[PDB]
This record gives sequence, C-alpha cells and structure tokens, in this order.
Amino acid sequence: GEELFTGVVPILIELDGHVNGHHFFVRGEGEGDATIGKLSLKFIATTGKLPVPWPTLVTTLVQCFSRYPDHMKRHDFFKSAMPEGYVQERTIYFKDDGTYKTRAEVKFEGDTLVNRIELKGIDFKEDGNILGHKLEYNFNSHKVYITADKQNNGIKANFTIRHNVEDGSVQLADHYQQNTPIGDGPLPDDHYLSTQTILSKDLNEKRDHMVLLEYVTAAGI
Ligand SMILES: [Cu+2]
Repeated sequence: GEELFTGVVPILIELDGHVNGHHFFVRGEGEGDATIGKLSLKFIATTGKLPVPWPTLVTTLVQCFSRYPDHMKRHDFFKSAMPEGYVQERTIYFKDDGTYKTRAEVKFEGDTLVNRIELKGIDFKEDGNILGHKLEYNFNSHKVYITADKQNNGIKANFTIRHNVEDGSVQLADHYQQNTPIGDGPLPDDHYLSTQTILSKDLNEKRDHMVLLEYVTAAGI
C-alpha cells in the first residue's frame, strides 16, 4: 500500500465533535504528497463559530503522508495498512483543563484518502484556555514517538503538543494514541516524526475556517 502514496493524493477529512454542551462539524479538502511529507488542506466550520480553538483540533484532524526515507520504508505502518486502512484512537489531556477522546477511520475511498473522526470532550473549564479562546493562532514543532505493540498488531504513540497562549503561557496537551489495522498484513522499530505546521486564513472566506500547511519526516534510524 506504500504503492498508493507515490504521487499526489487528494484528501477528505470530517470531524464530528461534542465538547460539553456544544456540537460542531468540520470538513477539510486538499491534497497530500507522501513523497516529500507535505500536506495542503483548508478546513471549514460548517456549524458556525467553533466552540474550541482551531489549533486544538489540528492533531485529530493522516500520518500515512509522513515522508519515510528509503532506509526506513520497513517501518511505515501507516501506509502499509492501505487501502483497507486503520483505526486511530486518541485520548488528549489538556493540562489543568478538559480532555478529548477521539475515534477515527483513516482509509481509501476511491482515489481519495479519507479521515472520518468523532470527538468527545469532557470537563473543560469555562474561562480556561480552550473555551474562552486564549490560544494563539499557530502551531509548534514536535516529535511524535512511535512504538509497536504486536498485541493489537499495530502502533502506539504518545507526545505532548505545546500550544502558545496569548499571554506568553504554554498550554500543554498530552496525547495518548493507538492504531489498529482493518484488513490484514502490516511493525516498526522505535522511531519518531518531526512535525511542522503553519496556520493561515483565506481573507475572502467568511465562514470560521483554517488553512493549514504541514511538513512531516520520519527519523530515528
Ligand atoms: Cu454528532
């Protein structure tokens, strides 16, 4: 299934979310180029103004597009599960605030890589950093640490996302992550993904939205 990631692949992403009393929905469309580890997407909040900040959704909103160097192709679980795909479950702990629980299917549908996600958020403080919107519009660079568990024939991962706050603070988000294949036949040595993300806006776009450009490369061997 690494075959399927030579050349540009279009992308569709859908987020169904409930945080406390608010429901929201997000559609993303764009393309991904696994050959250089690049992502280009635009996101729309089809339900009005987001009750959370856009940066808090970035990680739950396709690591099959991580560029794996030639000498690491043995370790690319994400692609090797395609086209049938994989399940990606996360729990995300915002320090001294609420929590996200996310489930999502990442899989091919025609020539389009699809990420369909549902998200549950509980115990977020009103006038905390997430609700009441005190996060700055940007995104830091991280290392995503990946291990195999042969148990669920898949991939576990954890890492800490650092969210700049508008007063110089840093809101931390602890990510706990599992990945499980849907079909059959895919398991790496310990390694990581260095990430980079720029956020921006379409100035002629009136719906609450997010333009995102992202670079990712594997390393550790
Ligand atoms: Cu719903």
